[PDB]
Amino acid sequence: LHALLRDIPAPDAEAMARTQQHIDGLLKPPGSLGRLETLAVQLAGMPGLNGTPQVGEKAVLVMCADHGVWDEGVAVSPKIVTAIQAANMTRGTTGVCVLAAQAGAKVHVIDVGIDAEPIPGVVNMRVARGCGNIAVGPAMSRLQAEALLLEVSRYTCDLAQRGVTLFGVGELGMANTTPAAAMVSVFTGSDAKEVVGIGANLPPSRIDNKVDVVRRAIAINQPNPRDGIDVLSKVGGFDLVGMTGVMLGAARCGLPVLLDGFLSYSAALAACQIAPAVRPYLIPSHFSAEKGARIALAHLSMEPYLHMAMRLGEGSGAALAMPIVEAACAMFHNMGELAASNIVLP
Amino acid sequence: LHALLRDIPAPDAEAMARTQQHIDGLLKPPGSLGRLETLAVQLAGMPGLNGTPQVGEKAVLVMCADHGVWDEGVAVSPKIVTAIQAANMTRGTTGVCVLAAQAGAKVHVIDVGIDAEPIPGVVNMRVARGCGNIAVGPAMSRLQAEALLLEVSRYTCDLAQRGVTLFGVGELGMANTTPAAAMVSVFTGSDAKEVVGIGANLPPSRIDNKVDVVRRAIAINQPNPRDGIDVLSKVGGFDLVGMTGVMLGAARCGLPVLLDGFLSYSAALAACQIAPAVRPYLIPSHFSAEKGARIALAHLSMEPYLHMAMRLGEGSGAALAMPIVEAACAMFHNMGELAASNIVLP
Repeated sequence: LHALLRDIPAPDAEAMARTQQHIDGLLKPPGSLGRLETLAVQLAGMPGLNGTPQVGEKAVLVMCADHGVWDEGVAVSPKIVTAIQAANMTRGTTGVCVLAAQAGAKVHVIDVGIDAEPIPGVVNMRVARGCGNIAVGPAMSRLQAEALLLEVSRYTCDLAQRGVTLFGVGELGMANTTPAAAMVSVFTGSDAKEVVGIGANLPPSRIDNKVDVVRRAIAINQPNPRDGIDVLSKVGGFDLVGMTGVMLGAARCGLPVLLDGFLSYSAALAACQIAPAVRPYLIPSHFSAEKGARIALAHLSMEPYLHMAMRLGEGSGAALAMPIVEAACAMFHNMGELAASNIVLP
Repeated sequence: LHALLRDIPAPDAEAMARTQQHIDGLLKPPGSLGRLETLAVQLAGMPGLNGTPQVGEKAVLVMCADHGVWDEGVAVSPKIVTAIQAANMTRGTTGVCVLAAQAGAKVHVIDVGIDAEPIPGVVNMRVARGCGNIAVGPAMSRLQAEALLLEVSRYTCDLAQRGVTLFGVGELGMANTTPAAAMVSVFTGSDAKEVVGIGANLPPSRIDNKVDVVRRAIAINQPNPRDGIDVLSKVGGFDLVGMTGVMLGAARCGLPVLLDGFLSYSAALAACQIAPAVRPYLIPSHFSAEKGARIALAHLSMEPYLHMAMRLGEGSGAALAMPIVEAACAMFHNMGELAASNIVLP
């Protein structure tokens, strides 16, 4: 695992410089395509992309798991929905499934700790039948976190070996907005009141309890903000762990990963804390309608492309942004050049 | 023309209600897909869509024209670029061409007043070889504006007869950000300093002059803000006129139109002023990096989906948003239902 972290490649500045120069010469006023240009330059610097902005196969990895904190009354969704939805993921009827199909991406469903019988068709990496209730103790042991990071990281890289060049990360786990908030609070030093949202339609009355729960989780566990694995194990979840592992894996493989919403931002904070080298590989998708989204994003110094007020999760925002990534490549490769038209701008 | 305006259909509330109910029953927490849901309901109400959110063929109409105000030193792009780029549009090497191809849309290049010889392959609807210099007089006559509105409107509707269900609007005209600013100023009652931007890399020094030019245009012409055709003819341009006509045409045909950037916002203000019935047919794409974008958007009560800092024009933002529209349809039609999974939420 230290190997893994050690071996994360730095972005290729030489390739980025060549990209920039090429973009500047395209049939348009310099810088006129804004973020589309910066995105393209960003991709060019990713080693697994072969020095140019390109997209081969696409995949969306959905990490599924149950949480002990569900028993604290922090979620209105029945616990069994996790298992139900995971199965549905296998039949392509879910939100991320529909959107991925639209983007031509494949969905990979990974069970990292669903509290139910194994589901056929689902990739099995289950740690346990749901994680520990963070309100009264840790979600899991440090070793459990590390092993899962390793396992997912590897799985991720292995996909690269098969032509995947663009990853999307998502989750499925009733009550997961709670551990996500705790993590955010810990990493950004924000008070729980500021980052705790309604999640999946939690009634406004019930909020107070959710906040109390987050505080207790923190008080009781005393997670060390400077130690991302510490935080993940104590106040995170298997799903959060898995998302972080996708991020570490893609980075090691020198490939880009599209974030999703709030849950994904939480995982990204952890990943960046664990390995700053991860950052340049992350690409935001949308601006989640969850309350603590702004803070989390500010800490990541990220500005999403899409404003859709989405809050479904599952990797749906990630899928929706894929076309944007392809757009930047198309632009890079298919537009004509100023010079060829004899167009001279000051 | 009064006929045209008379016959704009109101949205189908019955279809919208049915849409909403269907969306609410999909495999997700109600309202969790946010703007994607509202967009779908919006499309459902459009009469030319046959009571459901759907996308058949897509087209991007690019209105090209030159402006007399160019001589006022308000643009660094050589005047001939309009003619050059219009030709390039025929070869698919431009920004909108590349992005439309990515979205599977077809680009229609329309010459409404380029100051050059006719360009083969370009739809010819030229009013004149460039419009009048708004700094010292009107851009054109009222009759010229009305005829062009009529002509473009018709062309637009005629495309519907051929399977097009989604339009995109764009422009091409060196110096056009000037008349766009004047219009915005007039319609929103904003001071020129507030809505005048750098356009295509205008040097910051040169701004002052641009502002002066906008003011003079207004002082001299005295456009009537309550009369959109008045404004367009006096301080607009052939390209602006044409964009407005696309909007009126799509609305009459009961079909959706995706806006582009600043220039398009200007045209939309005019269209809404001329026929409020047009509004419900408009769909924003992105949030233009032009200075007066926020004001213009506020007046349209529109919040774009895409934050890309784009400012190229040509209908590039419109093309980029097409996939979003398709996403809302996909969601509507392809997701499974809560009931079918026995999922019950409070």
